[PDB]
Amino acid sequence: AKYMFFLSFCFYFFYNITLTLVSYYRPREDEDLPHPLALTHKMSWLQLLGRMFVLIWATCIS
Amino acid sequence: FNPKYQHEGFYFGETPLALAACTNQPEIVQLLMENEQTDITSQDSRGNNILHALVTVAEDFKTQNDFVKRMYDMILLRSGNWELETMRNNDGLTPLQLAAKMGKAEILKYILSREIKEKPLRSLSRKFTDWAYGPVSSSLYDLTNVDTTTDNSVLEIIVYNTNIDNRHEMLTLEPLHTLLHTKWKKFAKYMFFLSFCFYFFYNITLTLVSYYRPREDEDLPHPLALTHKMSWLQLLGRMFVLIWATCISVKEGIAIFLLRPSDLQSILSDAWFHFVFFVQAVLVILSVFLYLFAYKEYLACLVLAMALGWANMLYYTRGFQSMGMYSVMIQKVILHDVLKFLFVYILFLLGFGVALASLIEKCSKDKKDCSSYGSFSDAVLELFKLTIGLGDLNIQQNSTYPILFLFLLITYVILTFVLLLNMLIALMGETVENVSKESERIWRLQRARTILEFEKMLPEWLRSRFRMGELCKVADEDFRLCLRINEVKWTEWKTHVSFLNEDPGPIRR
Amino acid sequence: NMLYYTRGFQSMGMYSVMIQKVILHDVLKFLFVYILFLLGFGVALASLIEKCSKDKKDCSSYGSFSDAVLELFKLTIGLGDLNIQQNSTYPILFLFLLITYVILTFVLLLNMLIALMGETVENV
Amino acid sequence: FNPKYQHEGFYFGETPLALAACTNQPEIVQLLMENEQTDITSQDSRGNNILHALVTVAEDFK
Ligand code: NA
Ligand code: NA
Repeated sequence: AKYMFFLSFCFYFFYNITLTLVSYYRPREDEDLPHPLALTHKMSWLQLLGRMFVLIWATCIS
Repeated sequence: FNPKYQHEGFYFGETPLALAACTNQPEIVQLLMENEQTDITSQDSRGNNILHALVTVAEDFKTQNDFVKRMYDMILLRSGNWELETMRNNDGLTPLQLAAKMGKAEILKYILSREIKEKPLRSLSRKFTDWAYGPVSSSLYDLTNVDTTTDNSVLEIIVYNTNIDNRHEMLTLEPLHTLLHTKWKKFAKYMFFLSFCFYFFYNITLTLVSYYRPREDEDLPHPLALTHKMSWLQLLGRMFVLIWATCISVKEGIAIFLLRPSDLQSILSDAWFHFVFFVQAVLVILSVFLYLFAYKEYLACLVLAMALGWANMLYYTRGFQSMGMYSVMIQKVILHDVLKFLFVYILFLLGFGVALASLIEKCSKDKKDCSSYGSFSDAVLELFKLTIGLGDLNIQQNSTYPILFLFLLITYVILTFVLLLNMLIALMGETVENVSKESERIWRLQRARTILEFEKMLPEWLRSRFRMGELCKVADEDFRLCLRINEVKWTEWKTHVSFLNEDPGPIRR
Repeated sequence: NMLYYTRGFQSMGMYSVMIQKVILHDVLKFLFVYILFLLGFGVALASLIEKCSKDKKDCSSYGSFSDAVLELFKLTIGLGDLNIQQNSTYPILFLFLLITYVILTFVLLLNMLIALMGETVENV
Repeated sequence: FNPKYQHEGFYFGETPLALAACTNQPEIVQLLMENEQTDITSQDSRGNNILHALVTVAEDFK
């Protein structure tokens, strides 16, 4: 339970960072379109790794 | 005899004579001492006699009936000579050493006195009464393996040893206390002041050569200046500073080559000074490589050693009576009490900081937001200027609620101005009054860290004597084992039998 | 020295001795530490920014090493002006290096004196 | 009677009547008070009687 507690902190402190980081990928660039969802149009990776992480780790924690 | 005594752990010394005394069985010990076949001298797999393993279990005074002191007294006063007591086992040390190295507090009080009132075996005592002349007795401890005159004595092993939580009570004992008081008195007070005199004058000359208006150009002047200019005192600094950076690096560079407990349990006694003295000396002599091809960090790296040359200047406070007591009431605090602050204050710094930044960050926030620098990290830097009394207040809005946001700033104010600042105050209401009436003992250790260091620094013939040589204890032939003198006090009078001289105070004639 | 005639009122002079035992050897444990960090961190923060036209036309205006020392004590008390610039070193990193001086003598050396009075004055 | 009592220091008042009482020996004091030859008035090198030097050593209650 020392180990199972550390991973619960590891999965959660890494959760709060990815919440903060998707609000600061300079994510305005427009009037106000960008939700950090971004499953729709753009080119590259790592814009999709957050929402499969954050929405699920908000789902299971609820 | 397995360590981690949860794994059973009963090193009593593996002989039937030993656990007779180790199990507090007094009548069976006298039963064993009557047989001619009984040996005491015989050693162990570790090489131990009955005296070694009897030292290894006392642990306390509370969880002990004070019998281990008695069984030590029973085993020598029934039989034994100094060959039974000066035996070294597999590790090379006296059983007197082992009471210090294992850290037994209570038994080492008894080894140093061990007064013998009876007549036939008064030779093996470690304490004598010279003269009485009323209630003013004069103490005399034996001091044959105790002071640093031989290799690996008890005083060297009581200071340079970790893994003992009971060191600061140990040096209160009488052959250690007044002797270490004496050795600081006659020269180590003077040798400490000159180490501060040579070092506080060092930090000034570091600072002064940076402010002989030494720019006058684009940026040429290193304070080396051994090349062209006219007059004196531009050269007296570099022959001083570079040498007193050289010798202070070699001295600490070998003094770091002794310590295996580098940082585990080495909170403040050895880590934070012999490291920092070495790092400050490295960064000063690093400027020689910076003057080689004029690397652009020639000054910014140099000025870091300046303040950290004044930061480790705090070490020489240890040696003034209560000034070092203040120096240990901070040094026990500055590691693990701002740690309880900084691992909480940052957790609210970036905590509330993300909410206050994104609420106002949409548009031309403040002072023409087209070229002026400002971001998330700007509101973080404005947040700490809110804590300290800088407190500027130029603040605007785009599409959210302005004075409601200014009220949401107050949510951060109510923590860490009345709450997290002051739980640290409430933490010091209990911790420092535990350090007070106990800092007197643990700072005395930090004095002892220096005194034996000056002993190792001076390999002369030691004209400074610090003992009384060849004074007789008692024999008809043995007039040896150089000695010590202290004084004692009042009541429980008795008819003082064993004296040594015709009641003098000073020397006769 | 008008404070001397406080001795003679019942507990007012009791306050007058709980300061007079303190004002000699308890600011001494402060001032022989606070100055040792005042000039201590003060030499690092001055030379890092002192190369060029630092602030407000550096051709005739008075300002030197001792200016950054006087700005340092105005940082302790709530005066706290913040006009600050750079030439060739790291600006906001230097402003973060100012905070290194802040964490002492606002939460630490101010409050060890409080922890000193938690034991000394209840002895007085 | 040297100051700095580490240097032995036993100013009991240098008379045989004095250290009878200074050494907490009560029966020997009454033994000395019976003799007609016993003087109490006689002073010292410092000029002290039995009462002076008896004051000089109490130091405490503990
Ligand atoms: Na305050
Ligand atoms: Na308090």
